[PDB]
Amino acid sequence: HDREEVIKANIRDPLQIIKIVHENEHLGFLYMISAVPKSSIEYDTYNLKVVSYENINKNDYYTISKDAVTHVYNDDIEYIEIERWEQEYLYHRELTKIPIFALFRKWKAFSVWRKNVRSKK
Amino acid sequence: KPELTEDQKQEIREAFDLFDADGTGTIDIKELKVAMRALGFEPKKEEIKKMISEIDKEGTGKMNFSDFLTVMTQKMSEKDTKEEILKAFKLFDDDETGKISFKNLKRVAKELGENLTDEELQEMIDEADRDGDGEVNEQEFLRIMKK
Amino acid sequence: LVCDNGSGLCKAGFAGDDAPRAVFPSIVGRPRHQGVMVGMGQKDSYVGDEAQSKRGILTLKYPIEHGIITNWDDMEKIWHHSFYNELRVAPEEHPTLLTEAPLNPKANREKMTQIMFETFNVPAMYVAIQAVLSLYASGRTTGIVLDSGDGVTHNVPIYEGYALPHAIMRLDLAGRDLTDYLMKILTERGYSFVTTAEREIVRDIKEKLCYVALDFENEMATAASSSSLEKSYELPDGQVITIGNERFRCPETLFQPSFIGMESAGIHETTYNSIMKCDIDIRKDLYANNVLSGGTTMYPGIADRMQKEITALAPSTMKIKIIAPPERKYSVWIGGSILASLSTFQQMWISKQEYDEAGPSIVHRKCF
Amino acid sequence: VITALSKVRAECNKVTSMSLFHSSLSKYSRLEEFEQIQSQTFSQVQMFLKDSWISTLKVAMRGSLRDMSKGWYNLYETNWEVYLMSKLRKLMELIKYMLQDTLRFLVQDSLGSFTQFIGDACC
Amino acid sequence: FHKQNTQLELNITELLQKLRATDQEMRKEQQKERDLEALVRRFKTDLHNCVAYIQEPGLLKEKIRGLFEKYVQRADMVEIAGLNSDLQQEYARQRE
Amino acid sequence: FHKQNTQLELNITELLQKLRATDQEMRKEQQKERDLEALVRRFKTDLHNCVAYIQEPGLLKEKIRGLFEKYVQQEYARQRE
Repeated sequence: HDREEVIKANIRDPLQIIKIVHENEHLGFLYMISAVPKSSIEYDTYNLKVVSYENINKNDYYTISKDAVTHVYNDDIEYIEIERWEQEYLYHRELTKIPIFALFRKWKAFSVWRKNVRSKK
Repeated sequence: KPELTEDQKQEIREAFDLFDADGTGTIDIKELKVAMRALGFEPKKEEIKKMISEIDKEGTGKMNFSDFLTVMTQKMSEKDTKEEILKAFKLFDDDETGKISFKNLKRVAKELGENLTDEELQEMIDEADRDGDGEVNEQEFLRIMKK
Repeated sequence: LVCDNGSGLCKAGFAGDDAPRAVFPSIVGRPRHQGVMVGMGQKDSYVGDEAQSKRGILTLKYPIEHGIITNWDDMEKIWHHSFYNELRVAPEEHPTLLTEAPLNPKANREKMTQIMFETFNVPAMYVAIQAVLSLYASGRTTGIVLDSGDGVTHNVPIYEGYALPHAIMRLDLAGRDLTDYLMKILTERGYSFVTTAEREIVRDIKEKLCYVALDFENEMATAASSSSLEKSYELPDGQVITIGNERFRCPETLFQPSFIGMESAGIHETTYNSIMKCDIDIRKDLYANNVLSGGTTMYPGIADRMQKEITALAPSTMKIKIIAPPERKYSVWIGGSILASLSTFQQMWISKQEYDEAGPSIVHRKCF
Repeated sequence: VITALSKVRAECNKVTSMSLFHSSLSKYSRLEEFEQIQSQTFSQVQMFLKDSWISTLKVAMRGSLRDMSKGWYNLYETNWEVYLMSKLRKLMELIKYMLQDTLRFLVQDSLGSFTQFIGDACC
Repeated sequence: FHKQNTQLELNITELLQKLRATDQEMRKEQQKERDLEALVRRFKTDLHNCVAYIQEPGLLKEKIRGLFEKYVQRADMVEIAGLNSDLQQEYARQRE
Repeated sequence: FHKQNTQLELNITELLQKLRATDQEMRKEQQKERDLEALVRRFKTDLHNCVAYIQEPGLLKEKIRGLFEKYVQQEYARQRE
C-alpha cells in the first residue's frame, strides 16, 4: 500500500486504521478527524476520516503512530500508547451497548420532564 | 437528593464488572474518565483531580463500586449546555418539525420502555407546551426544561 | 412516613415523597402446610410480593375488604413488614400517616389507634379517611368523592374539608367485580380465561384495555355492527385476543349494576342521591366539584361518560365538572403525603404524653 | 475470607461433635433427675450457642474481615442496596447456610442417638 | 393590580439581594486579580534583581538557588516532563 | 394602583439593568484573571525550566538573558506545519 492511496481509499474503522498503520510502517504517521463534528447529534468519537494533515481543524484533531497515539484539543495534548487507545475503543463498543448509556440523554431529560410536571401540580 | 433506579444500578453494576474482569471491586480513576468520555463528556484535569480528591484520600487510584455509582449519579444529575438540550430535542423529534408531536413522545416512550398512560403523556405535553400551540416546540421545551 | 391500607393495591412512602417508595399487593401469606416443609419456612409470614411469588405453599386472602379492618393480626403483620422491609426503617424517628375507609366504625378506629401506638414505636401518628385527603389532592376543601378500584365503591360529599357523615354510602362493587364480569363476557365469547394466571392476565386486560362508552347503547350497536371498533390483544401464549363491546360493557356495570346482576342504581344515580342528601348549597359545589378515584377511574372515557351522565341527572341550572386527576388511583396517598409534609401539621399529631390521658379520647376526636 | 471461613468451620467442627442431649447414663435414674439433667443440658447448650458460639464466630470473622479495606467485602457498608449487590452479603448468607446446616446435623445426631439409646432398653 | 404590585415588590427585593451578592463577588474578583498582578510584579522585579546579580557567578548561583527554592513545586511539571519526553519521541521520528 | 404598578415595574427593570451591568463587569474580571493566571503559568514554567537548565554559570547566564529579553518585551507542531 501507499500513503496517499490509502488516504483516498477513505476507510474509517479505527480497528482497520490501527491495522493499516501497524502494517505499513514506511507510510509513516496519520492524522484524522471526525465524519461529523462534535456539534452533531449523531456525532461519534470513533468514526473519523484520515486526511492530508493541513485539512484538519487546527484546534481539535487526533493523531496516531505505530509507536503511539496522541490527541490535541485547544493546545491541550494527551499522549497515548496505541494499545490504550484500542482497548478504550473496545470499552466504548461495550459501554455503548449499555442500555442507559445508549439512551442517557433521553433518560435524564424525560425524567426531568416527569419531575417538573408532577412537582408543579 | 440525587437518586437512580435499581435497574440503573444493575446496569452500572454490569458496567463496573466488565470494566475489569479482575473482580477487585475497585478500578482505576483513569478508567472512570474513559467511562465519562464514552458517555460523551471529557472533563478536564481540574475535574479529574477534584474527583480523585473525592474518591481516594489514601490514593489507591481506585473507586469502589459505591464511589463509582455516586459520582456517576452526581454527574448524571446536573444541567447541560444548550448543545445537549438540542441533542435531546433532535432525538425526541424525528418528524424534524421542531415540534414534539404526541407521536414523537409516544415513540420515545416505547423506546425507553416506561408504560406511562396516554393521558399522562398528553398532560406533560400540555404543560411542556409553554405557549399552548398544540404541542411543544424546541422553544417550549427549552422554556419548561430550563426551569 | 405515609401508610396506605389500599385494598386494591397497598402503598407506602416517606411523607412528602413525590411517589410511594414502596407499592405492594394487598396480601399476607401463611404456610399452607401446617408443618415447616423446609428451611424456607423461617417465618409463618409472607407479606405482599412474598405471597404473590410463593402462592402455592401459602394461604391466600385479601385480609380486608369493604369498610373495615377485618383481621387485625394479619394487618399488623402487613404494617410491620411495611415499616421494616418496605419503608426499610424503624419509624419512630418520624411521624406516620395512615389510611382508613370512610365511616369505619369508631370501635375499629380506636382499636386501630391502640394497635398502632402499642405495637409500633412512634412519635406521633394519625389515620386519615381516604376520601378527605383524596379531595385534598383535588385542591378543593369542598367536593364529593367517588372511588373505585382500590376498595369498595364509595360516595362521599365533603364540605370545607370534612364529610357529611349523613351522606356516606357504598356501592358494593370492588376491583374483583370488574374481573368477575369481564371473565363472564370472555367466557361467553369463548376465551374462558378464569384460572389464577388467566385471572391475573384478565386483570391486566381490564386495567389497560377498559374504556367507558360515551353512550353505551349507541357505542354497543356501533361496535357490534362495526367490528372495526374491536381491538386486538396478544396473550402471553401468542394467541391474539379481540376486545370490543367488552371494553365498555365492563365499566358499564358501574352504570347498570344489573349487568353484573346487582340490583342497584348506577354510580351516576347513586352519586346524585348522595348529593341530594346534602344541603343544596353544598350540592351546587358538588356538581361544580366532583372527584373520582381508584384504579377503575384510571381508564379512558370514564370521566367523560360520568360528566355526561351527571349532566343528564343534574338540574339544567347546575354546572357539571368531573375532576379527573391523572393519578387518581393514588389520590389519598398524594393528599396525605403532602399534608404530612407540613411542619404546621406537626402540631396536629398526637404523641405519647397526651396520648396517655387524652390519646384514646383525643385521637378518636381528632379522627372526627 | 478464607481464614474467616475456615475459622467458623473449626467452630462448627467442635460444635458438630457436641450434643444437645445427654445421650448417656451410667445406671438407672428417677424421673426428676432426668428432668433436671436434660433441662440443664438444654440451658447449657442454649447459652453456649447464643452467647458463646455466635459471639465467638462473630468476633473472629470480624477480626479477619476488619482489615479487608474498600471493595465488595467492606464491613463498613452504608447502603442496604449495595450490600445486597455485594459479594459480601452472598458470602455472609453462605455462612448462614453452613452454620444452619451444621446445627441441623447436630440436631439429627442428638435425636437419633438419644432415641436409639432408649431403643436398646425398650426393644 | 394589587396582586401584580405585591409580586413585583417581592421580585425587586429578591433582585436587590442578588445584586448585592453579585457586587461583593465581583469585588472579590477584583481584589484577586490585584493580588495576581502584584505576584507578577514581584516575579518581574526578582528577575531584574537576579539579572543585576548576574555579573558575579557566585551571586547568580545564590540567586538561582533562592528563586528555585521560592518558586518551584513539582506541580504538573513532572507530568509535563514525561509527556514532553513522549512527544519528543513523536516529534523526532516524524521529523526524521 | 396603576401608579404603584408603574413604579414597581420601572424599579425592577432598573435592577435588571444593574444585574446585567454587573454580569458584564464580572466578564471583564474573568478576562483579567484568565490572563494573569496564564502569565503565572508561563513565568513559573520558565523558572522551572531555567532551574532544570544546565547550571553551568555561562549556560545559566544565557538562559537568564533569554528570559530577561522575552519578559522585557507547542512550538514544534507549528514548525511541522
